[PDB]
Amino acid sequence: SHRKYEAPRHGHLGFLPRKRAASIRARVKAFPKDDRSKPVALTSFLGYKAGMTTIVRDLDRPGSKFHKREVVEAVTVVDTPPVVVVGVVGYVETPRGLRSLTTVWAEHLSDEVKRRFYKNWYKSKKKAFTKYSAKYAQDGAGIERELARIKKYASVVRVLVHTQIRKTPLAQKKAHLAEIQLNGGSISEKVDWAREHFEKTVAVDSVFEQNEMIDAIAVTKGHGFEGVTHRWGTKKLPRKTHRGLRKVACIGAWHPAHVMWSVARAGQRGYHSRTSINHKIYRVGKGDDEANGATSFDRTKKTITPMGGFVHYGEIKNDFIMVKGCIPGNRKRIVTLRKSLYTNTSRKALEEVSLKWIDTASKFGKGRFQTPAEKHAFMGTLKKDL
Amino acid sequence: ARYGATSTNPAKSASARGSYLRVSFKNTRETAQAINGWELTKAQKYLEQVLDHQRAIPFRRFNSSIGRTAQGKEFGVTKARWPAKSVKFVQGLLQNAAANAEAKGLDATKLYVSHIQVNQAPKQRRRTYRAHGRINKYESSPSHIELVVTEKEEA
RNA sequence: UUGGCGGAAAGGCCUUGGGUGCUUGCUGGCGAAUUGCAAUGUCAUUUUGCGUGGGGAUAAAUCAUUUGUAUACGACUUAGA
RNA sequence: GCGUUGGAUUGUUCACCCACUAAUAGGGAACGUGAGCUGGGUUUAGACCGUCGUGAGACAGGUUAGUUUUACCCUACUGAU
RNA sequence: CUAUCUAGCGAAACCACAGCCAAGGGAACGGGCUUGGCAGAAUCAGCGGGGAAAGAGACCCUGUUGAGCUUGACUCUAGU
RNA sequence: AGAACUGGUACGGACAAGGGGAAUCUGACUGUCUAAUUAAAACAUAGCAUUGCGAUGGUCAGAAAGUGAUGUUGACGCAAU
RNA sequence: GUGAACAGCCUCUAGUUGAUAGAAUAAUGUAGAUAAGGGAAGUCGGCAAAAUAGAUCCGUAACUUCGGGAUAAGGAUUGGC
RNA sequence: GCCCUGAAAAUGGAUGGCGCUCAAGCGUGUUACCUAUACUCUACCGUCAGGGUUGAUAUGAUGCCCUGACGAGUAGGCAGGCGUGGAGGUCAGUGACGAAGCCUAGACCGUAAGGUCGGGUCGAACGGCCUCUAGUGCAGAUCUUGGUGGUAGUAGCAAAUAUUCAAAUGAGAACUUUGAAGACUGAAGUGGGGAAAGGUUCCACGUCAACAGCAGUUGGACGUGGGUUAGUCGAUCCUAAGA
RNA sequence: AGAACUGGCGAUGCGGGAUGAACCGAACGUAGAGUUAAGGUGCCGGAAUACACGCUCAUCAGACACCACAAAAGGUGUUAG
RNA sequence: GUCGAAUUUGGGUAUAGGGGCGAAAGACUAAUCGAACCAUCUAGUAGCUGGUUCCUGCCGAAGUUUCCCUCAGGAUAGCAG
RNA sequence: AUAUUGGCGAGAGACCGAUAGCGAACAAGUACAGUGAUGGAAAGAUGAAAAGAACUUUGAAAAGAGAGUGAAAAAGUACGUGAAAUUGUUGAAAGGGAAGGGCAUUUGAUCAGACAUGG
Ligand SMILES: [Mg+2]
Repeated sequence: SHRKYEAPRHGHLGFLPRKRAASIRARVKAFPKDDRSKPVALTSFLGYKAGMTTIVRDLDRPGSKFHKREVVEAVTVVDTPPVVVVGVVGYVETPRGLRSLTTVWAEHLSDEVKRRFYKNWYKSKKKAFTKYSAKYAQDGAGIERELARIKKYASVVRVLVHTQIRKTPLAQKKAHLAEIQLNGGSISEKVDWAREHFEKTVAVDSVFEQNEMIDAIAVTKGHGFEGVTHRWGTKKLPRKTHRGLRKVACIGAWHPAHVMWSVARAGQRGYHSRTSINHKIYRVGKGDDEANGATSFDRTKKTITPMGGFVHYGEIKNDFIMVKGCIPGNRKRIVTLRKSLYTNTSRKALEEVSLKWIDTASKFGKGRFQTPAEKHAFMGTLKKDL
Repeated sequence: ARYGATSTNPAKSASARGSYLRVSFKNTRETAQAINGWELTKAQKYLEQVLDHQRAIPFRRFNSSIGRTAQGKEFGVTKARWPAKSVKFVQGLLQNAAANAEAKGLDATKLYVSHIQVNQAPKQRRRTYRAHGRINKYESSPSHIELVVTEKEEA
């Protein structure tokens, strides 16, 4: 007979079922609208999240109390070493949706990728793409025909790329492989750009740039079987409740004589796919660079890796994307970094950023120094050394 | 003498019983079917690994609320167990069989378990003390086991 | 067998050249019964096993062990010649 | 489509006042919701009053103290093979 | 410490038959009926919506059914 | 009991161990009861008052009795409220 | 031994080491803990919990049956050498 | 007239559903067609009624035969039958060369209650017909007694701080014995004795089928034996409320 | 809630009204063949997407007795008068 | 809560069912108390509730009248065999 | 002459046939319960005869596999027959939220009645 007072329901019904994601590499369910009037380039990038740190920068926001003032912001540093092309895939518009028509692979497929097709790599004969490589022997034909098949039909073209996970601290040898939509001009130019990159390499600076807003697609940190209180933000029952209080009291009215799809129940928290949008890029680091974490303001040779390594991850020896704020996923987890589905003409989105300082103290405790230099300069000499 | 239905050559076949056995009828049942039809040595080698928690016994009938194991995959199943007391008895009977089959000059290597059936012995009854002055039964569900081993046909 | 065309599920379609069986377009020579006055008389294509003779190719997954980006148990993600 | 509140007094539903607020709308779902709680009121047996009765006792009159049991089944729902 | 998973051990409650809904009519709130929605083996941990879940109505009335108690009700009595 | 010195101002170092105050309703107080839902303000109590009785008696017991309680008592007592 | 102490805590003689066990560490529990800022806004109701607590010295209101009230309230001190 | 406004309710839903617009909607008319246990003709079952026929004339006179009509049924009445324990009579009945009983998606008869047969199992009795007789027929009674299921290999076997290494014995050792380590009760004791009570549980040897809600070689278990010594300890004597 | 006459249901299947004690049709031995009732004949579904003259367009049409309702009051919608 | 007394407790002894015992709750009187436990009278009575055991064939109802401490029941007349 | 659900000795039954008949067909007023008075069960059947399974072999044993006894172990001191619930195994079959039933037929399995006409 009508709830006594009114309050909004606990939780978002759009994010159901709260199950564990079908895979640990979160699917990319849309790419940007293809403008065929501009160069061929990747529309998303693979990468491994490494950790977070802090930035200092002047804000450029006219009319704000913090315009022309320093602000400190959290950033996450996702470890993105260059990816490698090994295939193209053509999709044909049907009245039942996009369909993969064919796929052509590269002559040579690396061990990192090859392993992705094996459960038990070590005790296998590694016969992965052996007979398929023979298709390249007949000077063209087999391969050439299918490239032509894509050019003729095929409404959209995707490339198969994969991570060089070896260039990365991770114990995992098996590499992550994914399709990526080619958004540069002409279906023909697409497959050609694709063919001219087989076995070769694409890096993030050819995909993303400073102050670019990018979305982030990842499976959310797992937490196992959750009670109703934390899974749904439900009010706790009073201390005097017999047999428990981390519940909900009324799982339903008498009629319908059924528990309904919409009330809160205990079960899996975490490990959910999430496409989080609109994270402004704050740095496109270079791997060779020894001043990753340096600034035109803070002019010392230091790498983006904090003292002690990124905790539970290790060092950043490759190019990296530094994005504002936080991002779905935990450290070590594969992340797709997709560029935007729309042209945010905002103001927040238009602000060009210059970092003033990048934090690099140990995240493994209350870090007090930025560099080995600084720690020595401050502490003087110790019983060890010299 | 007088086993259950047997459609086997009695002269290529030796057999073994075990009556009023204090093992779980349900559990013994489940492990007996688990080898029902095996080559005797395969059976013996597998019932050993079951004692090792290296393989398992698929629970198919008497089996609800039983936990799940990765070891059931082999038999296209999900709930399975490692019922020692039953593996053990079934082995003693398997071993007696092999014995009698030897005294029959039956070839060891042609032997397979052509028949094996376990059903219920009379209940053995114990009391349990329940709240509020009450008393309930606390019973054993003992077993009869009987198997036969047989010489495989050559074509 | 010569050229093409077909991706909406194209798995089909047009086309070149001869070869071969038939040809009721037309003119001949034979046969049919007794299956007894109807009942029972064209064999269709699925699968699956075996039998041959030719061409062809020469793997993995699971248990166990291992990781902790995962986990109530299964499951998930790693690694091992 | 989306919100519809924080409090003082009362077991209260209702009511009343303070206060904030975009707004503090009205109803249903076995007067939703007790193997979900709580047990303040009503609704056993203790006891104190007033009224009534000769008395035993009585009075939607006041007062105070008064045990809130079971899911392991099926289905539904949450998640998992 | 449990719950959980394993070895051993091993109960009870309850059970017409059973177990997906919506509407209809219906003993005026169906798991079964009618008309529709639909519907795919075998299962694990949880859960408290439903099974008007489980465990000869004490409320109320009826009986030419009681009992405890009271009294210038009927009929008596120990005693005095 | 006093004094000096000493420590990351700590020392009833664990253990052991009263929260306090202003009031209203109510029972004087300690004590008692519904073993297994009521410990209370209910029962008791000291205190106050009343009643009966001088033994051939008061109150009570027994079917009856050469029967019995108070009574190994006597009004500063026994009995009843 | 500590200490006011037959308290709590540790020990000697003596007696036990017996109450199915293994592997994990989800939810929800039962039992034991802690929480920034606010401080009863929670609730029928401060239910539950939290705060006080030994000892020495100082200090101590109304009221009162003069006995109490009273550890009233409120303070300072406490090791070691 | 039809159509529109007036026309607001709580799970998602109902001209029965789909769907239907010169209808598959509303008014009217005309044909054809679909279909009940009803109507018409016929076979058969039964019930009732009317009638013929034992004249010598083989087996049914309560019989054969002819004709007409009729058939719903709770509570309830009557009728004709089916089956059971035992009784008189009779088939000079069946039977160890297999009685009775039981089992049998084998067979035959009856509308049915039921009857008959085959096969298998079994092992000592039993049946048909005419009559007699009743402790004579079950699905129910929260029926009685006994037996068995699903639940279910499930709830559960979590209070009392805590166990570990090795050796011996043994078919078998987390659980027995010895050794070591780690701990506990902490004298208001998990220490040393007694009183009610029990009655051999005491001790030895052997021993594990049941019992000690895991286990067992261990035991307050099982089997076989052994053991309790008084002038001074008690009773006994005394009196107590009382009897 | 209570009477009147009759017919029903109760005690009764069957066809129709989707559904349904009581409405419509029709009451019942076992069957064959024909014909019908009430009700139907786009498809579900057996049977004319039959014939004929009109009416109706509803951003809330309508669609069949009992029966699963609708009113006072309105329209320069369209038809006939 | 109380914890040196209206204290707690052993054994013995007394009181026994319309009786005991009660600092009084209808409490306690061997898990039994607004009348214990045991056996018999006793198969207590029930206008009330529940069950009432084989087949087929025929016929086939009533809930109305009158009287009743009569209204959940009988007698009476009707319907029925 | 009359009474006799006690006692002693007998002769019988259209009685009951082990859930029946006395509570007891048996070491039954027993075992057991209750302070007590009292209450009070369950429980019969190997075979003619133990001839109750020598011996061999696998096992720690219990037993099992052979062998042997017996008319039969389809009688093994769990012992006549050995129903049903419920159960294991084998074999056939079916199974999109119950199963079961009715009329009809397809398919599969099974079972029938036939009987006599010159060589
Ligand atoms: Mg009242």
